[PDB]
Amino acid sequence: NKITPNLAEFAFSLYRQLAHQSNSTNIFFSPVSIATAFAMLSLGTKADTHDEILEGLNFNLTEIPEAQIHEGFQELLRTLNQPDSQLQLTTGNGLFLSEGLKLVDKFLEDVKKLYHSEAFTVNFGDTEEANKQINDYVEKGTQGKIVDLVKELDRDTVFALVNYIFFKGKWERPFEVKDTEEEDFHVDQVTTVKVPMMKRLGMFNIQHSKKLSSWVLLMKYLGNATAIFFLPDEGKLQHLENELTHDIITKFLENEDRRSASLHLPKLSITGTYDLKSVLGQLGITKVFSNGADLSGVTEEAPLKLSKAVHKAVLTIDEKGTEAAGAMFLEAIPMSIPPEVKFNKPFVFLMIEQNTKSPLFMGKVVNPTQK
Ligand SMILES: C[Si](C)(C)CCCS(=O)(=O)O
Repeated sequence: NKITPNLAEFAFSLYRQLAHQSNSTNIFFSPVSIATAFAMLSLGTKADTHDEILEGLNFNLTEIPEAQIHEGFQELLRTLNQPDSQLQLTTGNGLFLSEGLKLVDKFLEDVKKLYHSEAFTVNFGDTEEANKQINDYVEKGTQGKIVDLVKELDRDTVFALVNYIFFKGKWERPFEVKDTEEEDFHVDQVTTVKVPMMKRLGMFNIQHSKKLSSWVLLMKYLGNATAIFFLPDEGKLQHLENELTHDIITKFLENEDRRSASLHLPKLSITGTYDLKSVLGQLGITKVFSNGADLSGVTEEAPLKLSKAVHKAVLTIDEKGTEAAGAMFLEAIPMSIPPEVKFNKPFVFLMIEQNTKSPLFMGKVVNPTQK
């Protein structure tokens, strides 16, 4: 897991930027899917264009050889696409290139073989039809969960990147639907809204952190992933966001102790849609989106730049995530008063791949029913 510390720093860099833009919008994105897509794209770039991308993903190119970077991403893709996988993770990356371009076979080989991604040729001379084919690809890739992703292409587009990911996990220890009820969610210190709130009494991997001034809950999904929820103390949301570090997360993941608690956790259906040209440009990735881009690994003779780049991530959290009966189990609950831990005010969360400890998702809920 040589690249996991880098992915974690990329997740935090990207989160802190998005959190700076607006503090009153839900956030949800996939550090892994974005980083994988641009590590892949770098295989078609050279010199400064190439270095900017990998440096913008938090790789210090004076310290880590590039071979270890791509080997880390490929080993990560190997775990996320295992056939027998209950994790049910739907992600894709689509490269849409002008059909008039003479493409380098090596790049198309690396895209398909090394990164198991998709590259298409489109007539960008028909802007509306190209837009439709881009949206149809995403819509088909998500069986209709993500529709009308790209809303506008500029006439001069010759190369577009769409990165999508949809996740609805199945809890190893699920909630009972009968126990879900409408509860208050404190959007601020004097204001509440009603939201569907799951609840369960059980033995949870839960603790209060003095360092983070937050409750920290870890819940495992069927498959190879764990959700980490951070509930900041009154007035500590910003402190929480500032103090998160990869080392702090690792310590939580290594703790397996469980304690009784009465957990209240909102059902969630949230999405995040980001213009990666804008967002990654704030992290230093600019030349690949500019006329000066060195994409000679993609096409040798003609100029090229990445004109459009979008990420959309969709999250569903509910009681079971499936209609099938799960494996039954019994937890031994002591008779002492369980703490009441209610995720009923803004909180942060992170989903981690158990094998690599990579950050599959990161987000913030400011209002579950915001839209
Ligand atoms: C939490 Si409240 C009802 C004062 C703002 C809701 C606006 S929106 O999310 O519907 O855009």
